[PDB]
Amino acid sequence: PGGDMSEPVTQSTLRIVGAFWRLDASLAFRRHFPAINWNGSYSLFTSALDPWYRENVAEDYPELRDAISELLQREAGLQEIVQLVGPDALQDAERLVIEVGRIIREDFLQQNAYHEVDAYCSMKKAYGIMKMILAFYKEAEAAIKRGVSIDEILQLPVLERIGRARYVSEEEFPAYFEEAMKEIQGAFKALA
Amino acid sequence: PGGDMSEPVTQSTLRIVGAFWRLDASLAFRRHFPAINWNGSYSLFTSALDPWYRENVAEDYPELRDAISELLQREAGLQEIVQLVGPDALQDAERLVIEVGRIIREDFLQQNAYHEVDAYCSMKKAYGIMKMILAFYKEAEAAIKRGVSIDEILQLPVLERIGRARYVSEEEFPAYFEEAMKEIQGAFKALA
Amino acid sequence: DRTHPIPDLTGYITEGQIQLSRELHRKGIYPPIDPLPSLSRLMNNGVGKGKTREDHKQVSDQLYSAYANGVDIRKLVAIIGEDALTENDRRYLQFADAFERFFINQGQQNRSIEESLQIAWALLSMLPQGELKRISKDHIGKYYGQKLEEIWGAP
Amino acid sequence: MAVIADPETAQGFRLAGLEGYGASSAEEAQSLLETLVERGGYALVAVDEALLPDPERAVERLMRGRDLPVLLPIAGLKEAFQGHDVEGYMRELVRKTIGFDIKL
Amino acid sequence: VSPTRMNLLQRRGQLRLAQKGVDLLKKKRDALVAEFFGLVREAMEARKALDQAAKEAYAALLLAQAFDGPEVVAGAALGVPPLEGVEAEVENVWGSKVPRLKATFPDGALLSPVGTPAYTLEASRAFRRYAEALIRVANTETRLKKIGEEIKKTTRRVNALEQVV
Repeated sequence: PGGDMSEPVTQSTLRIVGAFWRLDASLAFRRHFPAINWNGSYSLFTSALDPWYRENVAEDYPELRDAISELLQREAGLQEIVQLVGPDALQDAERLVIEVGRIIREDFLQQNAYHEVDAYCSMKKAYGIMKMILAFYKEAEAAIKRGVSIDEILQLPVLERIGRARYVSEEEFPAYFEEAMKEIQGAFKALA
Repeated sequence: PGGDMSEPVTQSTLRIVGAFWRLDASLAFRRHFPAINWNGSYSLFTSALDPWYRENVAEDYPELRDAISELLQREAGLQEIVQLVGPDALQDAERLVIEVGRIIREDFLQQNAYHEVDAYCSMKKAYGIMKMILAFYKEAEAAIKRGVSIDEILQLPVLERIGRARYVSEEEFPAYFEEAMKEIQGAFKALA
Repeated sequence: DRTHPIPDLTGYITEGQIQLSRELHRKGIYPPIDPLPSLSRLMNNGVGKGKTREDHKQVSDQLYSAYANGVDIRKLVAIIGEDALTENDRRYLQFADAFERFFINQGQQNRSIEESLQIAWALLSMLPQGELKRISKDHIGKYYGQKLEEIWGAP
Repeated sequence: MAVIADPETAQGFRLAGLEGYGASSAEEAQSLLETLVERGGYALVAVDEALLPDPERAVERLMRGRDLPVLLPIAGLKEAFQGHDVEGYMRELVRKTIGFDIKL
Repeated sequence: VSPTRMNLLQRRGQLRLAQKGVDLLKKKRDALVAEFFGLVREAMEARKALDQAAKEAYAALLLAQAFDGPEVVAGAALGVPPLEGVEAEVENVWGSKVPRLKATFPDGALLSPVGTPAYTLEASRAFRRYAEALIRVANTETRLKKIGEEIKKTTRRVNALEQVV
């Protein structure tokens, strides 16, 4: 009642279930679904399911998931300073981390339940999306070490491809992923 | 629990007690003992005890106590500037106040409980130490008024005699006090 | 919440606590024990010269102070940039990062007290010789100077 | 570019290639500053310190919209031949910046 | 706001975040003051150098107008084209940007005027050195002003937080 998570039923449930998916009202207000509070959720089955992920999805899937979680944690940590001194007071690396967190939130975690294609997403599609995001982050930080302005990176056209990769059908994704990876490599390595 | 002073037991206790000696962990962290915070502590028995102090200690004891308290208050009032710009950026009077407060803290308030002779202090020894400190402060202010440098004052040898006062035996104290009082007036006037 | 009745009474009866940090756990560090809010009220009795080693307490408090300083500096480096820091600030930042990476994140290893002290001294060797204000010169002379080759001996 | 000082100093500044100007009171100095900033006074515009104690007083109108001009006080011909206490000027700057005296 | 346990926890978290931000801003102010002191020292040194250059330039001037006639030095002044062109490069000061001034240089003696007497020649060279010191003084003054502005902003922010929020 009232969204109070200290209500005794919620506390009783919290001590029994192995996974917890807490929802957020602020995300629902922004119409950002599934509106799952990343900070307030957890899961206790991650370690036991690693061999299955290695065998059936990809050999380095846990590493990518850990990298994504670490990036989200760092972005959440930097948000405390962002809400204090504003986004423009940060350095280039912190701004890059914030932008990568925004990209992850808007293009990977988000999902349209009423879309004919985005409603269902297999494990391999998500693996490809997160691999693309990680590769882009690595290239962007490498370029940042080379003195390239952060504003130049944010206008790179591959961001639109990454954002639209979510709507690609399960059949066209295997070639779309290769083309997007080649484009990401070209936009930085060939340009430099 | 938690050290909050708004807890009802503390509020009820502070309305009927006559004294409050606020022990502080910060003072003990910097190896200052017996670590009673003089900013938070207070007492309500001074007015009733003043005639006894006049009768059994000295006629001027309340004046010396008030002078010491006022010097400590003034030293505590300058803590912002000495923290922002550092001690060396102050004037001569401010540096003199800071050093007098430091001498007070290190030679009068501080006490070693495990020391053989410093464990217990009578009223006479405390009165003598306070009088010596006040006399040295007056002489230092006069020297500052006569254009003497603060560094020269901070290197006088009578400061060692003042510092070792609290380690002097109770029966042998009066001779030490007389010699130190003579040296305090000798060190400033003779050097000119 | 540390003001909840259960942890409040438990801390009001017991003699300290060990605090687990969600940030360390999310950063892939195990066991995610946070030294800054952790506390033991009987440690001074359990260490000394006839037990553990004579440098235990000084090393522990120096590590606490250095880690606190490095963590505090890591917050300011976000806004003021790395180049605006002095050399000591950069040394503290690197020490804090290496401390979190090697000391706390031990995985499933079974480190004896001597191994933990050796790792602590290796981490402290990153700091300048005169920066170890909380340790007597004898222990510094006896143990300072070791390089980081300990955690790599147990992957 | 242009320096406003006594006419004797203005001759030297014209000798140096700078657009020196002669002035002896605040009114014509302010008029020259206004006509320089209106016509596009480029960057540095030196003004004799004994003439205008603070040149920015005439720049407050235009300081908001532009950042190119840089104005600093300086001694004139006769003023520089006598001792100049720039340390008091620095003390005043520090006192305005922080709010406390910093040196003794 | 609605009084509930979750709201109370959120408010306590906000209070802790505000305290941490206050301490961080205090550290930033300390660092800015530390830089400000060195800027003040270098500005004092630059001002002293500029004063010395101005005095020697005026000394070189006093010979020009005395031994050579006023018309000679006037023609020498009129002969040289006026110096124009100041490069206002940007300089980063803790995020803030300050203009750094350096002017074009016509090589000096290559642009010599009809004013041949040596007493006139020395004054122009001394004036160019004086202006070279002047531009450095202007640069250090601008940097000091930017540092002071940042210090004022940080102090106002710290006071506003710790006295209002």
